[PDB]
Amino acid sequence: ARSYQIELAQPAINGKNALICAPTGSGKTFVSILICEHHFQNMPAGRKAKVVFLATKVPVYEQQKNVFKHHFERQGYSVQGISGESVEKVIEDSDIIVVTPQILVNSFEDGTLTSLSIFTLMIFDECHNTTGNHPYNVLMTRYLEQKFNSLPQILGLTASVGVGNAKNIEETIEHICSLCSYLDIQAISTVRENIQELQRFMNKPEIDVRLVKRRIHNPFAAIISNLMSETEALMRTIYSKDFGTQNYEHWIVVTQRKCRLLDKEEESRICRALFICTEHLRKYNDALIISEDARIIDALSYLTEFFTNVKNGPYTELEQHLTAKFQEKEPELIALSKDETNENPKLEELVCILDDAYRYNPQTRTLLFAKTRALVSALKKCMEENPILNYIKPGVNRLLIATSNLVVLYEYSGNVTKMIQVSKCILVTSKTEVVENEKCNRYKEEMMNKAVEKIQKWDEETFAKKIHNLQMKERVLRD
Repeated sequence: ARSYQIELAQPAINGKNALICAPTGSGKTFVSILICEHHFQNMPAGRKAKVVFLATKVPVYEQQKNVFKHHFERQGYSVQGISGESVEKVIEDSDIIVVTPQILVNSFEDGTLTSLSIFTLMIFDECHNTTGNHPYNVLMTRYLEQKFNSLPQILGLTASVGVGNAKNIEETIEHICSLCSYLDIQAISTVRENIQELQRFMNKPEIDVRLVKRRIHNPFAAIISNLMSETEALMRTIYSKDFGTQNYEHWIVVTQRKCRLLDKEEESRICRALFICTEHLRKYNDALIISEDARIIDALSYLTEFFTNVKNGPYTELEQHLTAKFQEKEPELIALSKDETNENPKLEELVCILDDAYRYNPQTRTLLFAKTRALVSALKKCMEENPILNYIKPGVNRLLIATSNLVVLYEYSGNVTKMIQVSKCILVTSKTEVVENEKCNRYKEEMMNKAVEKIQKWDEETFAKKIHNLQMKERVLRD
């Protein structure tokens, strides 16, 4: 048991309702089992302890059931794990119950159970969800009912308390205290006397955000985008708008399900027809994505290959047409391939990063994350045709191009800290939107920590009152 782990569990060990706030993968659950065994050890009276470990998601719930089983059954404790797949008995028999909250919620509104005195200690995983119509809030709302009128020790575990829609630290404080009021928290526990240790234990990788230039003119987009408009036009004729996006690929998968579905000779023919139209739109969509992030010779290549296969396949009247209508524009597109002037500067900086990355450490094993499968093959081609990366041979081998030693997120539109979990990281982007989100989150983190510090430095009674009063306020608006 690490020092920070033991620091974390102090207040809860000392009987207080505590909210443990510590990064994902610092072993908060272990800090919880630490608290449990000390719970059982120092339990007075003829009263017997009972512990609930609530878990938000059912995949997690099973890992925690097993982890609590594995640790405590060998020490002579009964540990059942109730799930969606009689709560009266299971609670009565067991010393430790790992549960989903909805089911505990059910058995309270169902009538089966109508007291939380049963439990001596309730552990809330991902406790920041205690808000609105999340089942923790209900459970706690009931907890709060039984508080004033006529209680288990509360422990809540979260990687982040968050900052709601706060404007400034002082508005953030109010959020955290509001949250704290919902869980009846008496203490906010974070690592202070062991920040050294905690940091070492999980090297949070520096996230380099490199905003890169995306070329000015992309008529290839326009040509193709119009071919897509026309194909959609056609499609609509047979069956009674921002292209080159994930959104569009979604719609295609959606629409393609509606068309499988659907005079069964009539039905059939509209299906084929629509399947063919969606398939072609998808390939267009793919190519648009390839062009945005790679060379235009890759996007045209991708399509040339496609239509060859269509030319070689069954080659329906509808397919003949659509190939025909593509070739009508092919010259114009073949023109933009050769340019040599109109090449992707997003790619340049990707390679430029890759060059200087392989200079400070030529023994690097780089893991490049493309935006789509079709990009991987296009990027794979590019590395094999580059004068700068003439030294390097990739893989799908000191470089690995994959899709969603060193991690390169080549245009990843989404939460980065998550993707890292699936120490050196670079997020390459052209969207300014993506770049400012990083600075927004880091800043929001900044506020949470300092907010927590400022709160942590209050007197214990001062704190209690803030919470007490806040709880009373809610109570008043729940008559």
